Amino acid sequence: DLLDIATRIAISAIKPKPKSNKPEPYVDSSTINSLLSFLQSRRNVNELLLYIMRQAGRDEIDEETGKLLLASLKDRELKDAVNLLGYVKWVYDTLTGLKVNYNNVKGVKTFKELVNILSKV
Amino acid sequence: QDLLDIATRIAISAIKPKPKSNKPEPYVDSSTINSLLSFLQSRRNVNELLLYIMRQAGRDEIDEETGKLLLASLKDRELKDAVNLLGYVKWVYDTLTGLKVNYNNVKGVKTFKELVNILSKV
Amino acid sequence: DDIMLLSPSAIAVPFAVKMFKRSLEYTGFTFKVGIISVKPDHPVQFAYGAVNALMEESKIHTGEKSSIGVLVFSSTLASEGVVKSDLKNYRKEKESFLVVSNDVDDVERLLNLMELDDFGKLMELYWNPEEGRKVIRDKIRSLERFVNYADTHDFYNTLAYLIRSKAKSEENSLIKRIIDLTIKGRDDFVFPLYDYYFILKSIRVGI
Amino acid sequence: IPIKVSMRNLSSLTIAGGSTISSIDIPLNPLGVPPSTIKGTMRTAVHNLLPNGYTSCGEVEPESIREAHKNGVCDVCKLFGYPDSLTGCFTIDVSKTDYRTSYITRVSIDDKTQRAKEGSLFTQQIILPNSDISFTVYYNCNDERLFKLLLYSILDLRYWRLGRNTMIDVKVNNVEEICKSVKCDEEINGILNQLSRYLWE
Amino acid sequence: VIQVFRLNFRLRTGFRVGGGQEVGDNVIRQLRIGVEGVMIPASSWKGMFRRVSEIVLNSEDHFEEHSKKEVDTRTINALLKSDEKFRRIAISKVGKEVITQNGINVDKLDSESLSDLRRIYNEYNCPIERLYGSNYFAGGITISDSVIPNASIMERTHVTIERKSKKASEKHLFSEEIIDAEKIEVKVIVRNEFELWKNSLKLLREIGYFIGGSKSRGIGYIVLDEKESEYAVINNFSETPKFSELKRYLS
Amino acid sequence: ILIKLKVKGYITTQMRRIRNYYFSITNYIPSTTLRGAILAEYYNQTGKIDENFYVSPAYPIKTAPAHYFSPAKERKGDEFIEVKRILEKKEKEFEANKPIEEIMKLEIDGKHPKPKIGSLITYEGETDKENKYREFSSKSIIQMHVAIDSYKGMLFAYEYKEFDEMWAIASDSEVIDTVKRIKIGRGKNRGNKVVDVEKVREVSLDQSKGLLYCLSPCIGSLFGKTFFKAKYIIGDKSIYSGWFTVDSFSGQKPVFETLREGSLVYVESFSNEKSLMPAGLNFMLRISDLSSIL
Amino acid sequence: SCMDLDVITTVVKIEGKLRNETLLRVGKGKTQDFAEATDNPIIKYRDRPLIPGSSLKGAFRSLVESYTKSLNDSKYYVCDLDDNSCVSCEEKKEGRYCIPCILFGFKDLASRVYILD
Repeated sequence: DLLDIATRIAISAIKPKPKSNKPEPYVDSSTINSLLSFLQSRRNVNELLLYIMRQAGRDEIDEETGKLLLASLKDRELKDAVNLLGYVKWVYDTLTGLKVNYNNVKGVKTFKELVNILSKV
Repeated sequence: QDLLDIATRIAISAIKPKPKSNKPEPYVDSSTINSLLSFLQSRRNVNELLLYIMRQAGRDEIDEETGKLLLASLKDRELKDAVNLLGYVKWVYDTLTGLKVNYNNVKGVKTFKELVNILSKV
Repeated sequence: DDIMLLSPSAIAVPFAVKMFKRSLEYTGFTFKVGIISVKPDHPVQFAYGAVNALMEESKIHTGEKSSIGVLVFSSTLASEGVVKSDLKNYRKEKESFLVVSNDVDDVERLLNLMELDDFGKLMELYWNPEEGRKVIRDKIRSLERFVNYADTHDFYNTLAYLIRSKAKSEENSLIKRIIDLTIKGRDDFVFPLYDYYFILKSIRVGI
Repeated sequence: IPIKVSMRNLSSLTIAGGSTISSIDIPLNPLGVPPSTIKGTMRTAVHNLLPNGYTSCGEVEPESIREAHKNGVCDVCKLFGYPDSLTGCFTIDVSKTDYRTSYITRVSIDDKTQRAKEGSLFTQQIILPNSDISFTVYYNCNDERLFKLLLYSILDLRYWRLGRNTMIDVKVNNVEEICKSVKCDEEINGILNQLSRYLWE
Repeated sequence: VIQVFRLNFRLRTGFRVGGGQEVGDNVIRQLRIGVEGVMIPASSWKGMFRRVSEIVLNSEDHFEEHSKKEVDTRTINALLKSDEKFRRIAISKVGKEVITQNGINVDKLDSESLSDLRRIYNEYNCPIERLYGSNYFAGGITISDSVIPNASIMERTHVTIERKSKKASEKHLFSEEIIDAEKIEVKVIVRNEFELWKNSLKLLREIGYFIGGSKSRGIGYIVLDEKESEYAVINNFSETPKFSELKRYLS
Repeated sequence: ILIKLKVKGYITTQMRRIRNYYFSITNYIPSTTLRGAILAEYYNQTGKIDENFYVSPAYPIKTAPAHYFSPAKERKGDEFIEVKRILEKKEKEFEANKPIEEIMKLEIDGKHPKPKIGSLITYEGETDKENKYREFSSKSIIQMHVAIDSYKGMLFAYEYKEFDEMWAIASDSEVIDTVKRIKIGRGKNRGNKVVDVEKVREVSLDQSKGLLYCLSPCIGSLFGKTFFKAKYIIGDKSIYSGWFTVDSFSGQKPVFETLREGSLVYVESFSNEKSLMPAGLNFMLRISDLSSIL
Repeated sequence: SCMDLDVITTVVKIEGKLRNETLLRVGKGKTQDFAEATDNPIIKYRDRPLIPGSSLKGAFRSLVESYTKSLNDSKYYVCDLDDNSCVSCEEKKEGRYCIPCILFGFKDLASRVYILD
């Protein structure tokens, strides 16, 4: 469901950022918090899409992650968009806190698969 | 009984003292497990509860091993048994905190009846 | 060897405790004692049979100590068969809350903890039910709640709740003392809870 | 003629039985729901809700029952049996057991204020709602008017309290054998259809 | 005649009906079930309805427990010889020997029996007692519970502010549960087609009363609607009851 | 003929009406009550009733009333012992001039037992010649009921008994073939839980001269009608309150005290009068031991 | 006698719309309790911001207590919330009354003015 979309988006956004001297994901938690705050303040989905596009164009959001976000957040209700963004934020925070390597986590496309991976080890 | 054993294993995992702490505090706080139960109650969804506990583990607010055990236990559970398991966990954790039982006492107790044997002796 | 007494319920159990505290000192014989409490309209012969059955069942196997059994018939008639069935159903040898075979000193400690050993307090409660009912209900409400939850769930769950109640009890409170008296000093998973509840209930219904 | 009736309580149904070992203020029967409770409740409902063309003693004193039976019909009293004349008319037995249990408590709010009265707190043992109860009413006599009266009794049981003013919904799980047995009357068919499904969907 | 009602209430925010709340204080626990989850006990419904009906009637006799005046024994005898059902109630309660078919048998009477008869007279002459019943009265109203399959339970914490200095009083952290809901469905059967009942429902239509605890704190406020709720009047026992919109019955 | 009753439910028994209460008296089920139930079922089915029908009192399965030569090894316990084929090892010398006081010597070993004639005993095990037994205890409950027209006026109470599978011996008739379940108890139309009758293998027991175990509360004679004479009677007195038809007027509630069930009587001659088996009495039989249930 | 809740003479209902003038921040009892928003989020009823009834009741009670103490009248007093020896009104022989206790209730007396969310 929405959780699978959120997990795929978080995995795409957690890929290592090239030309960065320190190991870190391509995006930052500040970007996700800004996304949520902008959606809450503006209460519009098209404005959120514009924000996502500009963040992608600022060379700080992975183009694949941006494409996934735009694909998910079209013909979608505001409440559904809010829920999806919250799920994305929570999954990203979990992955950051657990320091999950992107190499062994990029191969999962289901939330249940991610849960199994985390539970096993 | 079996849920009691699961809950007491979770509780003894959670009673591990938090290192580099000024006070001999448990790794997992009462407010944390209370928040777990309340979130499960309000959000009647096992997957959302799993996401919640995963986020809490990533926040370094609950024990990594206890989070692993919780995720393994509640990986494929329904809601009715999940709320009962969380209630039992709350009960046993509160008992341990009130009784001032240290981890070295319970250590690796597997059966709830053995735990209550220890409590009766102590 | 034959003792029969029909004292009022409001004074019965403390009377038995005071009488049989020094039984070994006086006669040197341990006594098995059964105590019931039926309504006045209850038939007398069947009550006699039931109390005899209870007295026989409440026998210490070692025999070096006296035994006191208390069983209140609030809204149920009493007979020997009913007593036997109830003892075979609820009371057991591994995980039970109805000890029946209760040592006298345990009841004495319970009364001391409840401040009911003194005859002056008992009579003050007895002669004035207006305050007596309130006082005894205040003393018995927590134990009644514990027994209620015991009736709700099984042995393990009840014991877990009892331990939780002991944990969440401020210092110098009565609940912790009662729970400690109930739990500590019990070898098997046999704990006098129904016994203590009925001991309190005898005085409760006595007024 | 067996009547396989299934009843499901619409609220927290409870009755007070008794036990030497009990602590709850409101006890429960050890076996569950006894046939006596159902029979007495049904008789009460019939007397209070009497269908047209019938007579009810509506008496508790057996001497009063005899005095009413001085004329000697009491259709309801015939259906439920004379005190000392007929052996019996019908029987009720309950097979299902092992109901769910939970302890609740109630208070009594003060009138002058809106706070609970100090010391008016009492507990109550209840059976969880939406629990199915099945019992069979074996009518052994040979009469059609009395059988119709019994059917009206079962129907009126629906609009009636059963224990602590707890609402109930009676359902009949047999219309085929009832019609096949005897007297598949249009009125009988209508009332049986009415009793075939719950009042509340 | 039997009047059947299926009331629905569009309560603002949520409600809370607690029970037991364990020990140790701390949070406030709303009563559970174990299987069905949460529910509102029928006794609470009956209490709320009695309060609303008492407000509607505004009877001074009911306010003083119907113990404010001395009822002449001649009036009691007149009612006993005039009302068959009242005579039957009195005989079933105080005893056939005490009260004969015709007469009061003053010689066998005493203080407590006379007090019981006077109380029975007063309560039988009160619409509220005739509807909701009494210690000896039959009753007249049956209310089911409102068990909800939904179990959405959120926690609304609270803190006390020191008046002398506006800060949290580090003495306790009050925590209160709350059951959010939008439509509470309760089935009510009334066996007394009383204009008092209609007036009570009418009062609930516009003003609306509270249900559950902490009603002073915005927790629990129901208002009866005339759209989802439906009723049914039963006078014949040979016809299937028909439900219709509550507006026709109430408006 | 043997019958089986899969009761496994709460039923009533001999009641002792007190004020308005009712109490259980007999831990077993008396033949008269059973016979009344089985005949009431026949009446319901057809209405044509027969008085030539006799049925032994039912007892809990694998149980039996106690006799004198089956005492309890403990003065307060419930463990009963007896010698295999005791009645063959007993009796026998009754033909000879052997003193009865010497015959009833129960001191097989030190601390000789004390018997309790007429108690429900359950077979336990072999244990060489002395067979192990245990007294039977049943489950009882109290069912009290209120009296209303909405408002209470009176009060009543009852005492039910729980039973397992029941066994009894009846008369070879089509009655048992055509009857399957019998309402039994004080309140037949109120309080029954589950009842049924199962037919099983035919039983052929012989009644003739010699020591006989009186299963029913036997009576030697009534109204001068001599049924049998006994050399020595070992047992206890009982009180009988039952039913019997004498064809013409009257014929209910004849009260005549009798011998307690399980009494041991050495009858040496009988008579050919109207047998009292249909009256629920005189169900004696020759047995080797209590293992005759097999 | 201020315990007249048994007899209800009149009931008045005040319905209106509350519009904040400044940046209204909800109480946020969800202290460090995130649900679906960043950091500590304000409380809301199904994603709809909600002013707690308890908060309004507390503010109103504080204002009423301030007014009553400003009255400086012997007949009208305010008792501490933690005190259990306070009473609402005293009918000793003219009496004393507690205005906040009359309005929003106390331990001894329930409230008379209900405030919704």
